[PDB]
Amino acid sequence: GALEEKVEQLGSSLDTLQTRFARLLAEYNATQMKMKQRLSQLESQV
Amino acid sequence: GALEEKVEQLGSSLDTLQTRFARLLAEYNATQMKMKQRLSQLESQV
Amino acid sequence: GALEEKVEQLGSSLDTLQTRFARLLAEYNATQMKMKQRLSQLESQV
Repeated sequence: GALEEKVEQLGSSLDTLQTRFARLLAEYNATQMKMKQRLSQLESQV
Repeated sequence: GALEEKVEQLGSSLDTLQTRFARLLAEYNATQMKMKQRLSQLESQV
Repeated sequence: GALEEKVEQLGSSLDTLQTRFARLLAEYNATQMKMKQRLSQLESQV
């Protein structure tokens, strides 16, 4: 019924969010490396 | 009833986190662009 | 029953994600401040 439906909805929503969070964490960690590299380079230059 | 309320609280906590995650994602993507541009302009200036 | 048990599993998963997200958001904000400052120092210096 209504409750079983909402629980199913919540299940699928949480699954989606888990995947999107995993993507963001990984990209954030990856881009952060290159950004720090570029800043460090410029600072050693000036 | 008890279960209905646990499911309510679960839905409301999940909604809050989805909204928070959506904002962080958009901000991350936005600041990545700005910062990369600011870096490019410094790299050329040096 | 199976419904109450799915609800309890979802609650545990969400709580874990909430904590992981709080960790990510906090470090994102902190590193953003620092990156901005570094950029602005570099721009000041040319």
